[PDB]
Amino acid sequence: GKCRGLRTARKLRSHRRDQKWHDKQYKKAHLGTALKANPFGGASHAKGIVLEKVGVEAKQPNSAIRKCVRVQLIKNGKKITAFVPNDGCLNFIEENDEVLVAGFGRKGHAVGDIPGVRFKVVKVANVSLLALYKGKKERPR
Amino acid sequence: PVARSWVCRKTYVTPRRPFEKSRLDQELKLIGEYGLRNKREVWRVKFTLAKIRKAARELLTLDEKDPRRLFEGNALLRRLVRIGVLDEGKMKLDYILGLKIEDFLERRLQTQVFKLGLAKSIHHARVLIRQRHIRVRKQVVNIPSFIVRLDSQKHIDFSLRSPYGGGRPGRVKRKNAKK
Amino acid sequence: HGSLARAGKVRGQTPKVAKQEKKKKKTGRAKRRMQYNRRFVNVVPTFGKKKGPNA
Amino acid sequence: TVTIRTRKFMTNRLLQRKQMVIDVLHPGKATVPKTEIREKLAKMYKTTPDVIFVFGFRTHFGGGKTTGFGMIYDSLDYAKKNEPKHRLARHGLYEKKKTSRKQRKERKNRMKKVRGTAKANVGAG
RNA sequence: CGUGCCUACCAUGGUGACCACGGGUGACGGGGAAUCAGGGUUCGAUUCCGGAGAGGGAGCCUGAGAAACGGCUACCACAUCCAAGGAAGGCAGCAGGCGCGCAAAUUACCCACUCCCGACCCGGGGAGGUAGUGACGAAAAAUAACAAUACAGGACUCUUUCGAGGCCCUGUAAUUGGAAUGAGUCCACUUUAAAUCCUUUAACGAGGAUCCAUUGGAGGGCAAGUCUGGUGCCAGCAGCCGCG
Ligand SMILES: [Mg+2]
Ligand SMILES: [Mg+2]
Ligand SMILES: [Mg+2]
Ligand SMILES: [Mg+2]
Ligand SMILES: [Mg+2]
Ligand SMILES: [Mg+2]
Ligand SMILES: [Mg+2]
Ligand SMILES: [Mg+2]
Ligand SMILES: [Mg+2]
Ligand SMILES: [Mg+2]
Ligand SMILES: [Mg+2]
Ligand SMILES: [Mg+2]
Repeated sequence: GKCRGLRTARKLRSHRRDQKWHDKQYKKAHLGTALKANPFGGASHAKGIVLEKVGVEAKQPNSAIRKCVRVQLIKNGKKITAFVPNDGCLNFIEENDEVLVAGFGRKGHAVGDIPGVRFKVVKVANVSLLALYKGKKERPR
Repeated sequence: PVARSWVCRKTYVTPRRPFEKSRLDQELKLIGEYGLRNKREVWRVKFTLAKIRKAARELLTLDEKDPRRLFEGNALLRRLVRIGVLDEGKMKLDYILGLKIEDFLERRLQTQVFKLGLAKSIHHARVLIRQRHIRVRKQVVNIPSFIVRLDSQKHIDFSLRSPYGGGRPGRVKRKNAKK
Repeated sequence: HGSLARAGKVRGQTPKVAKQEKKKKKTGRAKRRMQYNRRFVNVVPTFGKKKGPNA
Repeated sequence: TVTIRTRKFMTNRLLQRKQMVIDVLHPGKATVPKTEIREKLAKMYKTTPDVIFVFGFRTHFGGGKTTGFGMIYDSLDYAKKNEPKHRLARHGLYEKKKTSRKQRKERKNRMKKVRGTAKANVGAG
């Protein structure tokens, strides 16, 4: 079914170069919509300042009220629904604080419990959330 | 701009599967048998043995009368004899591939100390080779990861030291306590 | 939602326990010595049908 | 106590000098300083001690040999001429007396701004 | 200097489905780097070669070599001192400052080494070298160890041994040493243009108040608890299945 002659390498590179676009990973890696569509400008982390604190509902088999921080960016200016990771930290994240955000496990999908949140809170005003969830490095007053 | 040095070798192999029960048991009994600190210095010996195996298979790929094969094979046999893994008997290139991991660990410093005395419990021989008490030759040896070459293999002395060399490094504390 | 301020409930209602004085932990070469001597010298009387590494 | 020997030896009769590599053996105390090795090498060469220079000293990690480079000369005028001023500074034959930063560059600037009699007035004083 | 590089005339030509022409590149081109059957895939701004540029872009003197910018002239956008008539500027150099961003070093010393410029053995060089921050990353590696006495939890040689232990792992907050050596406290060396750091040596320098090893996990993948007490689809955990 293939083409296997000694002068067919142009036909091969043309056919594979056409069929290589049908993979999701190649087109999301080499098409500009993964720069001009997502936030971060194609980055891993970005600062942001809190707009509001919204509780979202979880999925159907898991009944939980997840806590989320609507983040106004500094670089791009988009509105990002983040996620407060740990048990407390809602009392530690106040209104209009500098918040560093990241991903969960994948840029494309989200966590199977939270419906529409791709992003996760890392820092609270240049002091990280792991210290605030532990006992050291309390916030400035 | 600057021109000093830019080179980087990683004598360090992390295996693909991180958690294998039989392999972790083998590595733990290997460390407990040959007196080591962590598994990165097991992986050093694994990487050196694997590099020797890759070079040996690259030599065995070529034809028998090839000059590069003859030169590099004779040099590799000479280097393995000067290390002390092989003998002066079988000089076959597949006899290089017929080697295990424990041969270089036997040809380390403190295992040759265990074979030729003054070791006294390898876990104490770690301290005996960290502190200046076991000295292969006039150039002082301090580092545990040291390959004992077969050319001398016996010059294990120590001079100007605590048990035989002399001096009062810390027995002056006990003598001032008794005085 | 109205119940948004249910935060830190478990860490506010969980009773604290004082961490008691634990001895120092031997590390590195000593830790590998005790890991070898925990499961490679005096375990083979207990036969390998049943396993008891933690209980 | 100590033992001073040579390893490599060269002779440059163009400059009337003899170069050598010096190993000093130590089964005992610490690294012997600049003065005593120079005095013992002057005694072994059987001339005046104010002519032999030496530089560099290593240590082979506990006793052993210490390695350096020794310059044995025969003429003190050739010693003052051929040796650089930084190796005259070990005995204090050359002194600069102003080892300060930006003095040369600020004199260049004050001679770059004004020109002539005012330049000779400000830049020299 | 050969050239449609330019000019006058004449002919209508030249390229292309073997991708011409036009667009985008978060495209400087390579030697190379990462990735371990082989074939491949992705980067390469970056120390070496070559090219381009000195906010954009045009013109030019000198000079063999420049359309140079730590050279000049004019325009646009900035921007300094004015006593308001005029002057003076280009850190994508070395430090450093502002902004930007998740993101990156000190207004240090020296021409001592390497070479480079100049009339010259003699001057100079933020080119460079040394030092400071530095867990980008790489190499070696103690972290409390070890050989001793004894209660033995007792596996093992073998004799009714309810043990003779010249083999033994281990809890020993039980004792004794090399009182080791290492980190730090620091004389004198040494290195160095002057120092610092590597190493050497003099005196100090451990017995759980030690001189303190953390980072994640313990349902399967994936190593490890059907331990205890609260929380009771709430908090939450979990990258996937799932638990509450
Ligand atoms: Mg996912
Ligand atoms: Mg570009
Ligand atoms: Mg590879
Ligand atoms: Mg390949
Ligand atoms: Mg060209
Ligand atoms: Mg240019
Ligand atoms: Mg220039
Ligand atoms: Mg400039
Ligand atoms: Mg600029
Ligand atoms: Mg956890
Ligand atoms: Mg398991
Ligand atoms: Mg996780």
